[PDB]
Amino acid sequence: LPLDELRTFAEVLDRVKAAYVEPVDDKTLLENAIKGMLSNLDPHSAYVKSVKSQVLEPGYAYLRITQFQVNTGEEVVKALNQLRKDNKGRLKGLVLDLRNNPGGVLQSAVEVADAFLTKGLIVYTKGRIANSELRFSADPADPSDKVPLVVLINGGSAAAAEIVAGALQDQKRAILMGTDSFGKGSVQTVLPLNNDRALKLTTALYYTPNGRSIQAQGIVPDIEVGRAKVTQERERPQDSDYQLSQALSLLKGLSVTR
Amino acid sequence: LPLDELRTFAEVLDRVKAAYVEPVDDKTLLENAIKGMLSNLDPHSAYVKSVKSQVLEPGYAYLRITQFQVNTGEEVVKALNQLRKDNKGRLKGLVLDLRNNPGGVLQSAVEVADAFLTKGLIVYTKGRIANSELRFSADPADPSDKVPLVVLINGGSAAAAEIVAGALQDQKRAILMGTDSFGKGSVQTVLPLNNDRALKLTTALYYTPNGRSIQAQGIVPDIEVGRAKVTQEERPQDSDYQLSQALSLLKGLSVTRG
Amino acid sequence: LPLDELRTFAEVLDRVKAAYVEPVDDKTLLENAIKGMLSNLDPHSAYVKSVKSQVLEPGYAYLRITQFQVNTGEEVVKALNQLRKDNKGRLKGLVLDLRNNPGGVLQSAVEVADAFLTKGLIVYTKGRIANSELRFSADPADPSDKVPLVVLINGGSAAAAEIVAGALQDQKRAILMGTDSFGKGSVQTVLPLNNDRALKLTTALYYTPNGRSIQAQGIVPDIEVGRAKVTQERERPQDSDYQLSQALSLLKGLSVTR
Amino acid sequence: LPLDELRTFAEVLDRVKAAYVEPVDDKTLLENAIKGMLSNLDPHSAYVKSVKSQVLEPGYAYLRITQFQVNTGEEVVKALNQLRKDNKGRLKGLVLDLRNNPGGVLQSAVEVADAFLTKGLIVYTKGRIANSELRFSADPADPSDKVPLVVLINGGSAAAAEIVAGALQDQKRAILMGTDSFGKGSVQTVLPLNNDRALKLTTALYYTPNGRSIQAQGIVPDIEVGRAKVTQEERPQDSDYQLSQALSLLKGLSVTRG
Amino acid sequence: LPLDELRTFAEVLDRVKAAYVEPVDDKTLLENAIKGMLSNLDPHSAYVKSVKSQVLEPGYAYLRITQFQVNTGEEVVKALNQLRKDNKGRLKGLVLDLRNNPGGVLQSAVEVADAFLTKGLIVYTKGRIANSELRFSADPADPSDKVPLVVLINGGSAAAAEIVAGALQDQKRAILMGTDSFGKGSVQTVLPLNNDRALKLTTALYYTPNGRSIQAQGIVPDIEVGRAKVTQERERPQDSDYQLSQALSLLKGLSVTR
Amino acid sequence: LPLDELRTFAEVLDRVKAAYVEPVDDKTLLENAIKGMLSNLDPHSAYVKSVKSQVLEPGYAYLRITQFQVNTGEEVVKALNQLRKDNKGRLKGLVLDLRNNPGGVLQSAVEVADAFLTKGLIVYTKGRIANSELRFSADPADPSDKVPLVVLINGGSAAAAEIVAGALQDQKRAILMGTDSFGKGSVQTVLPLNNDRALKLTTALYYTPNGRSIQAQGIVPDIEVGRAKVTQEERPQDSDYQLSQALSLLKGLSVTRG
Repeated sequence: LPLDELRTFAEVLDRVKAAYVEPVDDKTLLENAIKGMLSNLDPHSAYVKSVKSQVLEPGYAYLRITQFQVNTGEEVVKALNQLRKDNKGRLKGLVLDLRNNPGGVLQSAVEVADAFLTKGLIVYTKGRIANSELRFSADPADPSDKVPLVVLINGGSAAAAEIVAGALQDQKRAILMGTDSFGKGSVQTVLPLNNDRALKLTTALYYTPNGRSIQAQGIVPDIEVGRAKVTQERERPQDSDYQLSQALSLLKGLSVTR
Repeated sequence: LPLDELRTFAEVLDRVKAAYVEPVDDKTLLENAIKGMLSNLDPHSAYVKSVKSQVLEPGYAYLRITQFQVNTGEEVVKALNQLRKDNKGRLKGLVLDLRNNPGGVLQSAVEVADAFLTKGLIVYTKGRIANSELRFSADPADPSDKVPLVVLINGGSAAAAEIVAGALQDQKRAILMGTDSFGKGSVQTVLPLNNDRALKLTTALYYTPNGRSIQAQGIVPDIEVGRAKVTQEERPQDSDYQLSQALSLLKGLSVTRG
Repeated sequence: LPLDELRTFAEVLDRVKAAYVEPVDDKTLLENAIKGMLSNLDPHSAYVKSVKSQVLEPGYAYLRITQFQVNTGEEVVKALNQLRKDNKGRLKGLVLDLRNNPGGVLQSAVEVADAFLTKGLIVYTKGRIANSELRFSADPADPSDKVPLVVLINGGSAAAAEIVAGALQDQKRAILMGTDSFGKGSVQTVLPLNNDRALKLTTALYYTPNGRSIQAQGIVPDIEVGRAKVTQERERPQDSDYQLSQALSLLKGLSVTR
Repeated sequence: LPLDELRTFAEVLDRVKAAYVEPVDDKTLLENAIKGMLSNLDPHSAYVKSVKSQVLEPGYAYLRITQFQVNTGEEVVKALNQLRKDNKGRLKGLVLDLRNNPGGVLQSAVEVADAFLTKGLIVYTKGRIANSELRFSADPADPSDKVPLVVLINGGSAAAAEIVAGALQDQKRAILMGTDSFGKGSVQTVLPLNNDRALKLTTALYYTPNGRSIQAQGIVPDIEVGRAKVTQEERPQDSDYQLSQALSLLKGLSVTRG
Repeated sequence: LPLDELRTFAEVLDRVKAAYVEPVDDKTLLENAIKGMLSNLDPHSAYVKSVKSQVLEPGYAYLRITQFQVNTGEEVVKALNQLRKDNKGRLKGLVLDLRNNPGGVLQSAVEVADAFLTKGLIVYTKGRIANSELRFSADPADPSDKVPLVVLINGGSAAAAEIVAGALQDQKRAILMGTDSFGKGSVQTVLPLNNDRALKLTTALYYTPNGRSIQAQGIVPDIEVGRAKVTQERERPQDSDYQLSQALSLLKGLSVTR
Repeated sequence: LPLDELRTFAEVLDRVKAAYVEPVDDKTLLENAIKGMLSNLDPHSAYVKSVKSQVLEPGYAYLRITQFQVNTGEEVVKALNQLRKDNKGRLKGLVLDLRNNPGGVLQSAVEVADAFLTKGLIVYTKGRIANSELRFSADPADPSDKVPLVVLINGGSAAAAEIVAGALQDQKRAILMGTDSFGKGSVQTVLPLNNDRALKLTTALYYTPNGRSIQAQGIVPDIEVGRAKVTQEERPQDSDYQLSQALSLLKGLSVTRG
């Protein structure tokens, strides 16, 4: 309690209480001060099929995560086995479509990452609270069978999708291609107050295994690919999707080289 | 300063100071509380020839108010007399173009309105500061000579333009045509503080003779006419839809009134 | 009988009778002289549902007179009552469509005018014959119930339509809008001759209640409205007809003002 | 002047003088009777290098008559001999372009026709005035050397052009191609009157050797070919449809005639 | 046998036999020398309804020869009688469509020509072999009944079609129109060798009745007509075919003249 | 010269000399036999800065071979070192642009290939002439520093370009991308004759280290990528499809190889 800065604050409040057109009591002024202090501090502070899979070409398959629900992990692993069965053999390449993914259940994201990782860190949260610092490590099981995969990210890829993509990139397990990410990582917790009300505050932030903050740096793809049209000068979705076709061709070339 | 609720405010502030991700000192929190208390209360709170006239048709004339400057009143009356000289007789109809008018000198606004009014109120402000209340009533002289007029108002007509239009409508002196108005009918005074700083606060707001606040209600035209361009298959009504509509209304009103 | 001018005429006739390629007798030359004297004097001299009504909008109705037949008057009055019944109340505005109206029975036109007029003159014919001068006055009954109406006139509006429009305008009962009128008013009578034949001659002309000749001045609308297209910069026939939409909007504005 | 029918005429004139709306004196009525007697009888009654030639193909040549001037005959014969020199031998076919030819000097027309005729009539006029009859017969010399020719006639070919074309057709000397002709085959003489004025009257009209009047029948081509433009996927037949048709007809006629 | 030139040849052959990359024996070198000697000498040397007829307009008929098969002659004569029966009278004009005709049986071509010819030569082959010189004369029977005909030839008109067209043109029996001909006339005979193989050689060439070689000069139409579109400035196939329409109009004009 | 088959050849030649339409002497037949024996055997038989480099992205560089001149080797090594200096460190990927390369100095080709190879064969020629066999093996120095590279080949890449590309592919040193190559892998020597004339004969042909003939097989790229243009919605990969594909393949290969 500074008291002198509180004097300045109360003086401004009294001037407002005196001059404003419509009369205002002390309580509404205090509440507006609180709401604005939170608004000025942090914008987030206050006071259905998940997975679709398909074998797009012989040897090369496509797995899209529309959203991160609770069942999402089991569904991605189910789809992995299903794609292995559809190709009637081991897969030559996989495309993770994580674009247009707002986020969702963090644990489901970590288990989706666990389908591709056998060791190492996945994501960790850092803040100044005791119960904020949280680490997540990969289990020694990956239903992916080390399949080479390229992950697609758009601007509308945020939160859990961004966590998954950053984990897969920092582990050098996947090729990230597409445009940059929404760059938002935060964990708002609701804190209780002695008054009969509570306040929501960002208490910590997500960090990828390397250590880059998702909130600030975002996730930068290893290959930048904007939407574009190719003109030759000589179901099947890649005939209409430029980014998916590019990912498919990159996987094909990687398989040929290897 | 009621210390009992000050306990609640300081406790909320301390909880925020404790929980936020990146540390923030007391000074920035208090400053943001001030800025938000002003911001949450009021969006306005913080811490060229004026008139051009023309006779559109024999008997029907057009008077445009680009802006409200000091010369505006004198120029409006000069233009009124000049238009009476142009038609070589009394006018059958007049159009006040108050569209695209941000406002200007309030006294010039009351002078423009007073050119059309012989009695009654023009505008009055209401607020809680000592010397804010100012009323404006019409003097018993109108250079308009009781000509029937249509006033055109769009969205980009605010402040003094809205005072003039609202006075003309509530006094049942003119017919308002066009779309709705901006609705900026508030006055902001700069108040000084014991600290070497000041705050802008709305201290009063404008009211039309009826009693309707311009700040909220704005001024709603009697006939809604959106902007459009007419193409026949100088004379501005041949190109301006709203002006053509007002002119035709005045002509029909004159014919019926025989 | 000038005799000397007849000498000149007979001399020219004899020269023609002598020199022309194919021989011509005196009779055909005389007949051609007559036909040309009439042709040179006056071009008019020689020798099916009528009414459709509809309530276009709540309060505002539309009455078109395709042509002036004998039943036309009773049909317009029938339609007046029918439109009053359709609106389930008194009418706010009416549009008389008299454009594309060649004319027809004069008495039917005068009775159509009588549906809107309670007193005063309607039309009068003037000529130099005893039985040519004819006056027509309004009866004290108007099924219109003083409804404000706008009358539409095109270039193809002539004869009885022009009489109706001129009567309604000079009585200051209707608003005439659209383009100018065919400007034709005449009354050709057939006159008998001692020879077994007759000649048709314009014997008199129509005059509106004011006294303007319809044949020369035509009928000038109070508001000139050519065909045009409006472009917004933000059954139901007026959505396709520009003149009808303009008349509707003028009636709406007049109702709002009144 | 048969006074008995003059009674009928004067009585009709007096009835008209009595009945017409605006009064008219006897003089204007008599003058209009004169003007109409002439007008109703006859529409014509009231009160640059000439030739260009070219050899289109080896053996086939083209001769155009822009107008009929005095030099026209000499120039046509000069062009005939010159075209024989151009082909270095007798011609297989010739095209007379008489299209877009208003007419001109009649004697030049008979000279142009006489360049193709060795015997028979060319043109003769019939009328009822003393010295009108003029006949034109061919002399036993033709510089054309009996070359088969097609003559082209359009609507804008009148008077002397039609005389030439009709002579060539009725003498079975040429094949006419194109559309129909104007049909202006009448001569107007100015006749003087005892009054200081005169009248234009058609005094005779032209007749082709067959006996058909040019004024009414015109000249109808043996082959109807409308105007058109051909575009291949100088040589004017490559651009002119009618000329190309005439040229191809001449070529085929030459091949068959072997 | 020059022996010295054979020495030069054998010396070049031995140099080739020694230096070439892949080893080659004497036999393949000799065979390649033979094949190239023939290739360098002459490109041709080495080592289904036929007829469709229709009466296109009253009096004017169309006969197309798709190809020259054995039955072709009887079929053209059958079609001649059929067209005479269809028109219900003698024919005014006929169009032979020989364009897009590769050729075929020579005898069938000569009999097709015999349907239009009553005397004279048709085609004769000239070469330096005893049994090569061959003449073909017309029989005194023509089922055409002397009908005037125009023959159409394109660039893709060769061999027997070209023979027919040349015969009809040189006899001055038909009008050839269209573009030039493939210009190919040859008769390759297979000659036997003492070795168990044979060689095909052009042994003679075709000549039209005039004597022009078909192989070199080709067949030049009397009227050149490329594909084009006509634009008026005022089943039935000729409405779509320019060349056929031109041939039809030429036949019509020829009939009118005759 | 085996006279027994010479009998067959001379007999065939005499039969041709006898049967052909136009007479031909023995000399022209023998000359054509020579020209065809060479022509039927072999189509080739009868009787500017070289390198430009650029670093496309941090770590990834581009080296283009316009042509194979003498300076080419020195310039390629200079550019390699310069690109290492440009990236300020070892390169992650390199692109050899061998497209649109006709060939050039063979020794420069072996020098360009030797800049990437440390051991093994580069190219060897096989033929039947005494001094044709020339082999080229790599020296144990490679200025490339084992950088992974993709080589681009199109159809217009022949001769030395194909030698370089084939060496790089068969040594499993580079990944070939693009379309197939020209396939011109043959050497022509001019051989002199006892007559004052000479013959061009292919004396040997090129072979890649695997043993595949370049003349027939050409060089088939490991990844087929046709030419195309990309348009985003200097940096040449932003405009070149094949180069962009190679760059993205190199980037993905680098990420996987971590």
